[PDB]
Amino acid sequence: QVQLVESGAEVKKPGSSVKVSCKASGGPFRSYAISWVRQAPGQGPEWMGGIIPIFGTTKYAPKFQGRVTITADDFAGTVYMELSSLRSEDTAMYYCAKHMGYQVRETMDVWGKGTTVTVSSASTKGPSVFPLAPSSKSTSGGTAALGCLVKDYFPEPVTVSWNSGALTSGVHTFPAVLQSSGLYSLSSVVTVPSSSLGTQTYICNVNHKPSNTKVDKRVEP
Amino acid sequence: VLTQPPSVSAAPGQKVTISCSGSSSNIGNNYVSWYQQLPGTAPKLLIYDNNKRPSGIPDRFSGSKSGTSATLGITGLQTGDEADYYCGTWDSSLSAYVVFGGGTKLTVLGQPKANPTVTLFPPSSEELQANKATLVCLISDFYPGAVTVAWKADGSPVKAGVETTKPSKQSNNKYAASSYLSLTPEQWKSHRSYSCQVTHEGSTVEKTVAPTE
Repeated sequence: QVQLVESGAEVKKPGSSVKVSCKASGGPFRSYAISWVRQAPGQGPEWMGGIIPIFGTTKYAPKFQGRVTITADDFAGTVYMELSSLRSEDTAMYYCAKHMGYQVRETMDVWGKGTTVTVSSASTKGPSVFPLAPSSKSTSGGTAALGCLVKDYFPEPVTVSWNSGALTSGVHTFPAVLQSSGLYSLSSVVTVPSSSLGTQTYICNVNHKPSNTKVDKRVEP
Repeated sequence: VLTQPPSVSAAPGQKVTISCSGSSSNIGNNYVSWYQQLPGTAPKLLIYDNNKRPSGIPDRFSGSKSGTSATLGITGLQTGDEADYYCGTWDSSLSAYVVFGGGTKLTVLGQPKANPTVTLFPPSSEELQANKATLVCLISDFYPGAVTVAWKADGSPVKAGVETTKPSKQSNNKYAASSYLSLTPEQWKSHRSYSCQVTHEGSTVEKTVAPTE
């Protein structure tokens, strides 16, 4: 009957600070310790620090000592984690987790879904959308593949649907690629019958909320 | 600095064990937990206090600690058990912190080999008109999830300008991958044809495009 919910994703430039929050239902004033644990992509988890209830004392991992700060506002049942002088290596998934008791020496029994902070030197840019047209090179067996190239955007994520939501069965949106420019690019493909191709009209609906751009693009042979 | 084997595999219905080794300042003198992490979820507590199991965890999960190490055990393993597994404890030295293992990835044997299907698109005309050129090679529905990708200019390879993704499990439990070749419009129109060549399980699939003929 106790749930954890952290704040939304963050995107930061190197050298800046970031302050993530974690909100607890049940509670709300705590009688359990709360910790922060990060996980770099393709890595084992890494404890950062935690905060004891009532007494407010804090313990920090040796690695983060002096540039991480953990605090709690008891009247709102919310704990904060603040990491300063960000580098690219700080890019990770950030979990809050509560302890089955009041000590950080104890099992972490409940975890939040997680939140990502991304550290990059890039600025926020909307994408360009280009059609990936069916053609004779993609037509076999009475099927045809067609799609959309969402090029050079920052940061993640982007939303691609088809015909404003109608087409779903037979739609694959590939995971993005990260170029050396520090910009993202992805592709979205819908598999459909050869016959419909000319008669049928297909439109992709790209949405990049971070730069407030919605692009709608028709894909035709 | 907790050491686990990087991966472990067994068939459905059988038993596995995952070990975790450390020193006396951590595993030796403290209690070990095990956490399970399915792709894209919060880590869930499987086992605590070395061998105790929280209410709501199937009894085919078992834990044990002997001296300086601990082992997790799963019996009658079902395909839904495929995840990364982490051990965790408290280090009691002057360091004074919570320490984790490297993780082990448990995979379950048997899904049929699925040969990959490959779609290759050439640069769109509006992108060429924007003074850029991107060849896109999409690979889907292969298993197991490891392919290599090679590009060809006419008949000879090109290594420059290539970006490929890590393969990733789709929703239908097969794998997908994208590869992008970035060129100038001058280079694109400069060749007879370009080829994307996908190699999966000692078999080759190759698709071709040409500057609108």
